[PDB]
Amino acid sequence: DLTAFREHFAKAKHIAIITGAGVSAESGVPTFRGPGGFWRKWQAQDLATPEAFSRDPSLVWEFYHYRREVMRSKMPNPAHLAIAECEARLGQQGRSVVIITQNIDELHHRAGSKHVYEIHGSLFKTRCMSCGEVKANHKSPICPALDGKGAPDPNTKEARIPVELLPRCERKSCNGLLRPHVVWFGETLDSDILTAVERELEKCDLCLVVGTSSIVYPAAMFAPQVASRGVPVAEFNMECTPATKYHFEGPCGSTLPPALE
Amino acid sequence: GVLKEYGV
Ligand SMILES: [Zn+2]
Repeated sequence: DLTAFREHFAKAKHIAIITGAGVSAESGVPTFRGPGGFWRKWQAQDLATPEAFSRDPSLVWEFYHYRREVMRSKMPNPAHLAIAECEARLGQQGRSVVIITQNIDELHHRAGSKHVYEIHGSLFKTRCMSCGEVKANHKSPICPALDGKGAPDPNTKEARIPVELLPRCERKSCNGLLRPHVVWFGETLDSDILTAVERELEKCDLCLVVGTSSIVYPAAMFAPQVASRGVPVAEFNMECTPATKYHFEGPCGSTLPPALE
Repeated sequence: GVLKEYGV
């Protein structure tokens, strides 16, 4: 019942919103996971690993360049916008809204959200493999050698870019190879980020889970802690529930703006 | 430190 949810919403002083891939799929943004989630011959599992990057950094950079380039035409959706405007409106009333996102597309930022924790990183940040520096980067193309590369067709030829001409670190002394600042399969989530997330979840008095489920990851890491404080959890996702907290079934860009208005 | 997706 939306009315019962809205009664909690009206009273909540600290809302934590966790968002997963559903909220980014609705902006037209490929995940690369599942049936037809292919880029050339590969799926995301194959490419988003340090082993892929070590063995074929040009191929991995072609893949990330394609993804960066495709973001230009993909736009935040009504769910992202509702979330951002809710944060602004409630902030003026002294009420806090924070986003904990699995998504690396920066769409929440483009929507206007300020308090965002990107637990898997961002397509538009780099990390230097040598000095460790993390830097924002929205350049199209990220480096000249990648211009016009990254085609997703199976029979595309590899660019096979010499490593020296992949994106390099611009601290004059360093010049290290840059990688995407995205958490890859087999890597740890940042401890500092998780500590900040734990503090927000512990202080929150209403938690929303959008475009994913409480029962799987990453929600499963924190949602039980919230529930066990007696705090309501509201899921917005296209997933079904049997005859059995709150669940609003459907696309989040339809459900969420009504819930959050 | 936490393993992205619990390693699954
Ligand atoms: Zn460097």
